[PDB]
Amino acid sequence: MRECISIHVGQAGVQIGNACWELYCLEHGIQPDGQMPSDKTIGGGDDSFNTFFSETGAGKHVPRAVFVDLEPTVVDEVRTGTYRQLFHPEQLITGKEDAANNYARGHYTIGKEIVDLVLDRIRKLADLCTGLQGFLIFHSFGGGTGSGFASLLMERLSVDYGKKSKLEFAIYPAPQVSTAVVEPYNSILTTHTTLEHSDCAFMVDNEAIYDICRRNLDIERPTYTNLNRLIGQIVSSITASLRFDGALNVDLTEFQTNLVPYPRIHFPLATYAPVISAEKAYHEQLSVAEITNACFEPANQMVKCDPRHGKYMACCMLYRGDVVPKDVNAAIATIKTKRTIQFVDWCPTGFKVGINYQPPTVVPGGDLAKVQRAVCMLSNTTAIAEAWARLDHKFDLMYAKRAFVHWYVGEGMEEGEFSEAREDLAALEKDYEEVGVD
Amino acid sequence: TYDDHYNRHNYNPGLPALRTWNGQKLLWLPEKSDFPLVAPPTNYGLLEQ
Amino acid sequence: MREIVHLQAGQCGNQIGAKFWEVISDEHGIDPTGTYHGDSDLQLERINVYYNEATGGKYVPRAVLVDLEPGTMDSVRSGPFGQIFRPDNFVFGQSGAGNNWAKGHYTEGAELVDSVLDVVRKEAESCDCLQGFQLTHSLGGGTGSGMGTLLISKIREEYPDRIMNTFSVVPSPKVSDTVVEPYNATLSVHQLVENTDETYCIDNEALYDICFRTLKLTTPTYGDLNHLVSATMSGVTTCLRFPGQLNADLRKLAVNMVPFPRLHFFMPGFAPLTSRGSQQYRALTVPELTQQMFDAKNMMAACDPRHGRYLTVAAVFRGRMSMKEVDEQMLNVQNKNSSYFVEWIPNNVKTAVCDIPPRGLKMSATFIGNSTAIQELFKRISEQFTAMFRRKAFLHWYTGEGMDEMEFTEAESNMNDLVSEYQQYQD
Amino acid sequence: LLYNWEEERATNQLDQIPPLQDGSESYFFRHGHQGLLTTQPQSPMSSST
Ligand SMILES: Nc1nc2c(ncn2[C@@H]2O[C@H](COP(=O)(O)OP(=O)(O)OP(=O)(O)O)[C@@H](O)[C@H]2O)c(=O)[nH]1
Ligand SMILES: Nc1nc2c(ncn2[C@@H]2O[C@H](COP(=O)(O)OP(=O)(O)OP(=O)(O)O)[C@@H](O)[C@H]2O)c(=O)[nH]1
Repeated sequence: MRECISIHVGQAGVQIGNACWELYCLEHGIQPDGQMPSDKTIGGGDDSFNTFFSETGAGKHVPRAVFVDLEPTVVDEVRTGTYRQLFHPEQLITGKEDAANNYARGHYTIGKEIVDLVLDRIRKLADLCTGLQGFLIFHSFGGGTGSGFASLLMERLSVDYGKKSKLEFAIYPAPQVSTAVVEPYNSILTTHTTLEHSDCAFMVDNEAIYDICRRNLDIERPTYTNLNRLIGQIVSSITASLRFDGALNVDLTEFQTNLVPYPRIHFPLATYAPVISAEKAYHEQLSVAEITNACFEPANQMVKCDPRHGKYMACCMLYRGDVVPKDVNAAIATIKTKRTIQFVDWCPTGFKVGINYQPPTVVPGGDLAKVQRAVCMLSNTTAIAEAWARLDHKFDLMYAKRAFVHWYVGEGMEEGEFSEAREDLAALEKDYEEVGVD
Repeated sequence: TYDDHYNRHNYNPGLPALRTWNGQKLLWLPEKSDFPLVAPPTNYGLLEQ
Repeated sequence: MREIVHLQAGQCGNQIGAKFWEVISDEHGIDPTGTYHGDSDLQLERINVYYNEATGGKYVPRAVLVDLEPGTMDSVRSGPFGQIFRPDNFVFGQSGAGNNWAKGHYTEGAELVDSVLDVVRKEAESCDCLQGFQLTHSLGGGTGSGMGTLLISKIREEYPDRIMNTFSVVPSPKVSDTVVEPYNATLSVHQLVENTDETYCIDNEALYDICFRTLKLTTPTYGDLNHLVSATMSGVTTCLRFPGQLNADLRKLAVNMVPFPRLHFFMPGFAPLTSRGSQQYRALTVPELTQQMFDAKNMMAACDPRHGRYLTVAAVFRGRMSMKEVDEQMLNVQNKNSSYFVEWIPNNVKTAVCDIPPRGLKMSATFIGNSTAIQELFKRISEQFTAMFRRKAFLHWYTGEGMDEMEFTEAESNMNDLVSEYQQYQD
Repeated sequence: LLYNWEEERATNQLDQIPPLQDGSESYFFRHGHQGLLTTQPQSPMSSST
C-alpha cells in the first residue's frame, strides 16, 4: 500500500529522526510503552500507522525507520531513552569506530563491512512492506559520518532498486559558518557522487532557522529541540497526505515529476508559512492572503538565497488545514499578477497545490503556534547557484594549496577524484545559467 | 540534556507564561536561561543491578 | 429494453459519479440501504434504464468505478451510498499513478484493461440492449485520461454501434495545477476526437464565477460543484427515464446536434439558478426562464460564445409547460439576435419538453450547445504546448516510459487542424 | 452587519444542523448543504401527468 522507509545516517542525523518519531507518535496517540489504551486499533497491522508503524498481532507499533551511526555514544544514549522499547534494537545500527569527518573513511574503510548488515535489514523490511513508494534519507552534507557512509549505501540501494523513489534531506552547509574546514572536501564529493543517482535532494540551513526564532517566534536562545521540532513539523506536513486525506491527495511521485524540471538539478527549497509565536496567534488572525504574502516573502526562506537575484521555476504549496479553493485560487491568481516574482517564461504554470483537511496540531512542551491553516512551500529557483559559487572559490584556493590532502592521500586516496568534482561542479553552474538564460 | 528535554519533559516548578513584557528588553523574555538542574539524574535500573 | 451502463473514471469522476448516483437515488426515492420506497410509478417503471434488480427490492446501479489509489475508493465506499455500489464494481490496481498520462496508457493500464473489460462485458451480458455508454472523468486528469482513452478505444471495436457519451471536466485555464497537464490533455484529445462522438466540456473557474453570481455563498464544497453538474446530467437523462412528448434518444439528439462528424464537443446549459431571497421573489414564468436560460452569465461551460456565433442549439424543458410558449420564446430570441447565428443553418434550435417536473421545483430546463466558443480553448492550449515543446520541458519521463516527440507532432497537428476547422466553417 | 449580512444571519435558523466543535463547519458540511431545493422536505406523491 502507501508506505515508505525512513533512513537516518550520521549522529547529527539521528536526533532529528528521534524528534520526528516523537512528533509522529503524538498525532496517533502512541503511548511510550508501544500499545494504545483498551481502544481497538491493533490487528494484522492495518491502520494509519501501517504507512508509518508496524503494529502487528504483537501489538507494538514498529517504526519503519533504521538509525545508523558510527559512534555508540548517542545511539546507546537514546537506546536508554523513553521509546527505546518501541525501537527494534539492531535497526539502531551502532558503530564502534568513526569516519573522522573523512568521506572516504566512512565510504571505504568501514562502510563495506556494515552495508551488508544494513542490507539484510532493508530487505527484511522490504519483504514485510507492500507498496513502499520510496525512501526517506536523513543525512548531512558536512557529515563526519553522514557524508561517506550514506554515499556508498545510496549507490547500493540505487543499483539493486532503481524502480522506486529516493527522497533526500540534508542540512545544507552554512555559507559563512564552518565548524570544519574539511567540510568543503566531503560536501562537493558527496554532491558529485549523488547528482547522477539522487532523486530529490532537499536542503536546509540552520542560521536562518535561527534567524526565524528571534524574528517572529521571538526566541533569542532556542535549542535543537526547537530546531528538530521545526524540521519534524516540515516532514510531518509533507507526510500528512499519507496519514490522512484532503480535497485532493498528492504523492512524492507527483512531487518528483512536477518539481524537477530537467535532470541533474533536483534541488528545490521548502518553506513553512505560519511560523509565528503563540501569543501573536492569540490576538491576531491567519488567512490564506497574508500567509501567501509571508510564504513568498524573501526573508522567510531558511536558505540564504535572494529570489530577485534569481528566477522562479516551480512552487509547490501543500495547504494543510481548513481552506477553501475560492480564496486559494484567487490569492494565487493575485500572486501570478505580481511583478516582483519573476517566474521563467518557460513555465506559464508552476503551482502544485495540495489540500489536506487535518489541522496542524501543537506538541506538548512545544513552542509552535495553534495552526488552523498551514502550507508547505516546495519551490526551486535559480538564485541558488551563488551557494555553489561560494563553495568553489572557497574550494579553488584551498585545493590550489592542497591542505589536508596528506590525510586523504595517506589513507589511500588521490587527487583525480578531487579533480572530477570541480568540473563536475563547473558543469552544475554552467548549466544553471544556461537554464537561467531564456 | 536528552533526559531533561525528552524524558523529564522539562522544568515542572516553572511558571508556564513566564514570558511577557519585561524591563530592559520590554518584551517577552523571562522564560528560560536558568534551565533545570534538579532531580535524580543518574538513577536507571542497570546501575543498581 | 434500451439501457445505459456508466463508467466512473479518473479521480475527479470518483467524486462526480458519487454525487451523480446519489442524486438519482434521491430523485427516485430509494433509501441508502437500498430498499426502494415505492413512491412514483413512472420512476418505478423506468429505473431499469439505469438500474438492475437485486433481491429485496434493491436497485443495483449499473456503473463501474475504476481507479488505482485505494484511499479514494475507501472514501466513496464509506460514503452515504457506498453500500449500493458493488465490491464487484471495484476494480483497481496496486500502483501509484504519478499523475502520468503514459503510465496509465501503456504501463499500468496493461494489466488492468483485461480486468475492466471482463467486468463490463459481464455487466453487458447482465443487461439486454444498450443505447450506449457514458463516462465521467477528466481530460486533464492523470489516470483518467490514460484509462478512458485506452478504454474508449477498446470499446469502439467491441461495440461500434452504440452511444459513446463522454463527460470530461476541463481544468482551470488560468492555473492547471499540474504543469504537465497540457501534455496530458493534448495526448488525450488526439484519441478523443477519433473515438468519441459526444463530449461535454466543463470548467471549474466558471462554476466559481457561478458561485459568485447566484450561489452567493462564498465558500462551497467541491461536492456542491458536483451537485451542479449532476443536476445538469440528471436533466439530460430525465428525457429517457421520463414520459412526455419529447424525443429522448441521444442518437435522436446527436443527429440534430452534429452537422459534421468531427463535431463532438458540446457545452451544457441549465435552468433557474436562484439566490437567497429570490426563491420567494421569483415568478417562475417561461419568459424569465428563457431569459435566464439564454444568459451569458448563466453559462458555465468554457467561455462566452459572444466571441463567436451559434451553430446548433438544443434545449430540453422539464415541467408543466405547453407547446405555445416554447414556440414563441424561440421566435422571440430568433428575432432578438438573428445575425448571431450562422447563415449556414437557420432555425437550428432543437426543442424537447419533459412533462415530469423535478423533485423540488416544477419549471426547469437543460440546454446543450454547439457554438464557436471553443477556438480560444485549444488556441490557449496551443501556446502552452508550443512553449513547453519549444524546449522540451519535463520530457525525460515519457522517454523513460518510452514515448517520443514523434507522438506530440501529430497530436498538435491534429489539434491545429481543428483550429482552422472551427475557423473555416464559421469564418 | 458586515459584508454579506442578511442571508448569513437568516441562514442559521433555516440551517438547523450546526456543529458544536470549533471550526468543524467544513467538517460537518464537507458532504454539503441543502441549497438547490426548497426548505420543505417532501414534494412526492404528485400523480400529475
Ligand atoms: N543533521 C544535524 N546536524 C547537526 C545537528 N547539530 C549540529 N549539526 C551540524 O551538523 C554537522 C554534523 O556532521 P558530522 O559531524 O560529520 O556528523 P557525522 O558524519 O555523523 O560524524 P561525526 O563527526 O562523529 O558527528 C555538525 O558539524 C554540525 O555543524 C543536528 O542535530 N542534526
Ligand atoms: N476528485 C477531485 N478531482 C479534482 C478536484 N479538483 C480538481 N480535480 C482535478 O480533476 C482531475 C481528474 O482526476 P483523474 O482523472 O482521476 O486524475 P488521475 O488520472 O487520477 O491523476 P491526477 O490528475 O494527478 O489526479 C485531477 O487531475 C484533478 O486535478 C476535486 O476537488 N476532486
